[PDB]
Amino acid sequence: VIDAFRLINANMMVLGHEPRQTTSNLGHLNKPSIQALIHGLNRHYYSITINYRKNELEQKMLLNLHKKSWMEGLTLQDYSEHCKHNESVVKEMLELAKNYNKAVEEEDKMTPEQLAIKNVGKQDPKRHLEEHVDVLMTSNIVQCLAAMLDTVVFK
Amino acid sequence: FDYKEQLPESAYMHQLLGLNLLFLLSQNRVAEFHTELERLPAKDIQTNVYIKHPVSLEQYLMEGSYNKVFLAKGNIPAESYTFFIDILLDTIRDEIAGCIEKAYEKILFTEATRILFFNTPKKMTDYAKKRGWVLGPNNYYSFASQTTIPSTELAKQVIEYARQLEMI
Repeated sequence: VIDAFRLINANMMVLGHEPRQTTSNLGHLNKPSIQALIHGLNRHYYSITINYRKNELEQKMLLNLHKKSWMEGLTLQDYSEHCKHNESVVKEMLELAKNYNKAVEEEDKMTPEQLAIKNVGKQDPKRHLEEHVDVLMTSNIVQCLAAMLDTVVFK
Repeated sequence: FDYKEQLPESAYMHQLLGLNLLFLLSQNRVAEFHTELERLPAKDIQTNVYIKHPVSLEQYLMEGSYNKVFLAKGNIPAESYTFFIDILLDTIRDEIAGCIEKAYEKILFTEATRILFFNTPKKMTDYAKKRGWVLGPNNYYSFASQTTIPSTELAKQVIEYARQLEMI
């Protein structure tokens, strides 16, 4: 959120003039905000459109941000921690499977409030089960591939 | 098989069909053997000797009953079956030798002769030279010559899992 400004002249705005010349159709910035309009936009000052310069060279370093070293790329997660994580996540998956069986049962049974007011404040077994399967499957596939690549490259 | 009716069938038909089955067995085209065998009527397959001997011989070969396969050489319901049966016996000698290779951590000679169905030590020695054996230093053919993670293939499979998950 950033905006450029220059001030309108009291002299002109009292002596009936628009202190901007509309040669182009570039006056469609964002439909100026109500905050600016009530705080004095279009009366005492005007907004100037803002753009940015792209060099494709600074962008390379900005992309290098978030980058991980090949150490992290090839590292294997602690196998004991991985096994404990799988055990735990499968336990929550078991409980969510019980709750999913319960929910699917009493889902078609009645849908007056099932649309929006049957999950607020209550856990969604289907959603949490999807989250658990996604996370655990990602972890396991990634670690398997890492282990195999390591077994070969570091031979 | 084509001209059913308008023809009275030939008594030699079943004999010659059995001979064809013997030929197919000798050349080791088992699929075609079974396909043609299915053409023979049920009771013809079950009772007629000419169609029973070929099917029974295949049954024995599949089971491994090489003794009864050899005794088929004496059975020979029609003498013309000898030609297609001799080559089958030689191939079966090879198959029996393969069985001996894989099994029999150690085997002797005097009994290996009967096992391979040979009748002469000179034939035994020639056949051992074929392929290659240790000749029985203590009269025992000791052909007892009995890791590596498929990491590449497993990585390919796991990448396939990832791609099938992420093309969602």
